[PDB]
Amino acid sequence: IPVIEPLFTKVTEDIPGAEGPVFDKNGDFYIVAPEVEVNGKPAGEILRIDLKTGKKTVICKPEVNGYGGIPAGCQCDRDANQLFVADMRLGLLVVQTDGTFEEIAKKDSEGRRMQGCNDCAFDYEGNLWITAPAGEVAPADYTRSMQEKFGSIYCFTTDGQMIQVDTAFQFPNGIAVRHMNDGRPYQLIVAETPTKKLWSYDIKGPAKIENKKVWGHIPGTHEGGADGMSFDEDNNLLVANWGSSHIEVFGPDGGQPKMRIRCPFEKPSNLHFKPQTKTIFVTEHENNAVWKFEWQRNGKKQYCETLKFGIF
Ligand SMILES: [Ca+2]
Repeated sequence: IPVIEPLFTKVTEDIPGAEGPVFDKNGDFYIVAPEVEVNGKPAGEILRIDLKTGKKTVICKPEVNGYGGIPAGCQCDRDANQLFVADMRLGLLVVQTDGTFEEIAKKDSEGRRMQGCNDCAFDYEGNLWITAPAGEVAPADYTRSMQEKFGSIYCFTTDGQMIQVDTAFQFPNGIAVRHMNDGRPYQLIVAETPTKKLWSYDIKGPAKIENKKVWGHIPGTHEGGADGMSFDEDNNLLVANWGSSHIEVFGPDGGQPKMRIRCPFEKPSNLHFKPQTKTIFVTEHENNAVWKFEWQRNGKKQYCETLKFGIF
């Protein structure tokens, strides 16, 4: 597999478990720090980063009834400039730019306790596909599916239903939606970290997935595996392979990577493009830091960049 070695430029530093890089509708940049702890208990944070200086501001340090969050993944909404945050203790949060937030679900659409979440992806229809590798949300004792198969997948729909759509993953992690050229969502990709697999499903409709398949194979036998993922504008899927020192690049058909990107650190965790550029922001857990590098082409547009009242 061909490997490329682009220049990585430092963006910011000292962010425990740096994760969830995201741009909002105004171009501001945010990161989550899931692994910040106070007195050994979760006290994770959502940060805004000034791209010009690298300075960090904590906008939200979410807690519900004294249970601190482990915010781990983020996407920006389209119709309002607000962040949807996957939290390993609190489930799914919606966080405003002013730092206020709401916890969306204690239970799912069937009344089962919600599980703690790690990453999420909006499709262009506005449905939010979410990985849930933790066990039950606070106040339940914290557990996660690194060793046993109890991780789940949800779809939080436009009509506000939190629907469990699959179960029994060993640490479902990154997630992404593939769209037809006309914008129709049609494939969901889910990383399963320790098994070194990417799984696919056909998206038949909102919260309707079928044809579960082992879509992609992640190199290496290190502890870790696929963490976050992002599509480029040609539907290549770039996947942080935590523990391998590389980001893998899969072509549209999956299988084995067609290219790797060597990083100057062992533990890439997540990645996100700056809108309308080739610049990918990458979080990593060797140094607990954020970097950027130039890819070969622009990113796939996220839902927040599309227009509700568009014509074309
Ligand atoms: Ca993750």
